[PDB]
Amino acid sequence: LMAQVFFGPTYYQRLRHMVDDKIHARARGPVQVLTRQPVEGRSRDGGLR
DNA sequence: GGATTACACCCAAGACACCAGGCACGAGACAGAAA
Repeated sequence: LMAQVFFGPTYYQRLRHMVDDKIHARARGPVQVLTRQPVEGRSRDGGLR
């Protein structure tokens, strides 16, 4: 490489936010009883606002 | 006095008519009583 590279060990930490705990998709599913709109929440297979 | 103060998303945790008191149906036990 034409440019030299800064290089060495550094202390890194893994945070709790992982993509597989955030990915969510919905085509159709449960709806609220009062308004008949998609429910809220990824855990409940909800929709996006 | 009244009304309103960004958007979206995640998760977890604790509460949601309880109750008590007066009225009914059925039953059964221990004591009455003739023999």
